[PDB]
Amino acid sequence: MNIFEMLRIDEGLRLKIYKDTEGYYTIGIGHLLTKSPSLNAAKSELDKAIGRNTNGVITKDEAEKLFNQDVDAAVRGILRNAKLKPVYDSLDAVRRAAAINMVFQMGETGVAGFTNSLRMLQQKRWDEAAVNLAKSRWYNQTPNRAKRVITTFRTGTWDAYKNL
Ligand SMILES: Fc1c(F)c(F)c(F)c(F)c1F
Ligand SMILES: [Cl-]
Repeated sequence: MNIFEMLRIDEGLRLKIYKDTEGYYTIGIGHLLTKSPSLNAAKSELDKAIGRNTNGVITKDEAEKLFNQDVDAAVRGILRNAKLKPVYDSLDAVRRAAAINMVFQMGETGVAGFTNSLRMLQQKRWDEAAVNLAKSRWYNQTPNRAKRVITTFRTGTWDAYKNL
């Protein structure tokens, strides 16, 4: 297991424009297109992302290409964020994947309220961190995925992704 296989499980793969858990137009492996309610606006973003006139449908190769870029961009974002870099640097590689997972799903604006969780993770207070992480809109709206990500932070293992 690694961040790519992990996010592939959590995000799935769909080759036509679909709406994510929040109702936003998305494609491929959790590639958010736009928060706009306009499908035409989504299609435009898709064409710009892929570099061709797609009309809402992409190939598996194209989806994986966007996916690699999105994972790369999430990591690069963490490393450029003063509030996230120290915690991320303090973690082992399995828990780093869990961190990248959260940023991929909610962005850096989404993780701004996790200040206390982040402190507990940097302190390696894994059970306490896990309890704090669950006290969130994130956990309530996507409990099954949050539980997997939280178990990864708690244990530093891939146990929550075995069987899947
Ligand atoms: F970068 C992050 C981390 F290193 C974390 F450990 C974490 F919980 C987050 F939500 C992050 F965005
Ligand atoms: Cl479509």
